Amino acid sequence: MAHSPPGHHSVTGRPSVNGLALAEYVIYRGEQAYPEYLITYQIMRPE
Amino acid sequence: GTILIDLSPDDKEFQSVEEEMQSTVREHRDGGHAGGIFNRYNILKIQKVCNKKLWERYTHRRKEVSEENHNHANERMLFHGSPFVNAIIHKGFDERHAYIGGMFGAGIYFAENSSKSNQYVYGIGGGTGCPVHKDRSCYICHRQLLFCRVTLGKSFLQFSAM
Ligand SMILES: O=c1[nH]c(N2CCC3(CC2)CNc2cccc(Cl)c23)nc2c1CCCC2
Ligand SMILES: [Zn+2]
Repeated sequence: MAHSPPGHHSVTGRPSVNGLALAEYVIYRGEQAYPEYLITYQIMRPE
Repeated sequence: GTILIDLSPDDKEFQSVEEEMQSTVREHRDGGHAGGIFNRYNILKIQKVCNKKLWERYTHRRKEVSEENHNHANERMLFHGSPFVNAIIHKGFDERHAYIGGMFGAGIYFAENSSKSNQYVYGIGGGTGCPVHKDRSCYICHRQLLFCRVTLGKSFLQFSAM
């Protein structure tokens, strides 16, 4: 893995062109996330 | 050491998590190529992942980060889609779950949009789709996402053209 920028713990990727796109986030240590919920699902064909 | 606890759809915690899935669907600029064409999900099951070792490993790092960021862990709940979900819930996140070619370097990536994470359940860019039908827009096969607790601490703000 790579490192976060000096003095930081993560990166926020904030989309600047699509106004409806929400943020994406990057961490560089596995210990900084816990997989709390496991969700089983299907996508639905639009009506 | 991992236990999975089914939540009942009558439980407020199930409905809360379902609503987080459903409300953060968006359209994607690939027209559905990677993750398929949909506006909503059929939620089939929601399980709490319980692992004492992994949780204490997480909260130990959370406290370190908090103390380096004016007592603010900056903890979020974010989605993660991966072919390696079964390894992640038993062993935790590690470098083998990192996006080597990700836009912000080799790290572990999370999304506020559930539908963004849905693009990676079957592989990078959706891979070849579901294993049974080779269909990135399969409406039949069951998919799995993770809804994760994530410590951001002091987050470097990167304005990407996405
Ligand atoms: O939920 C997300 N998962 C990812 N992954 C990156 C790719 C990764 C699975 C997980 C990692 N290594 C690997 C090897 C082989 C296949 C695959 Cl698919 C993967 N990337 C993102 C988001 C949401 C925000 C946008 C980026
Ligand atoms: Zn299928």
